[PDB]
Amino acid sequence: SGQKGKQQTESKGSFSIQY
Repeated sequence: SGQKGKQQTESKGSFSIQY
């Protein structure tokens, strides 16, 4: 839950939740 990283449309971006 919370704010994730940069969720791209083309890719999933990176597995990291931003805090």
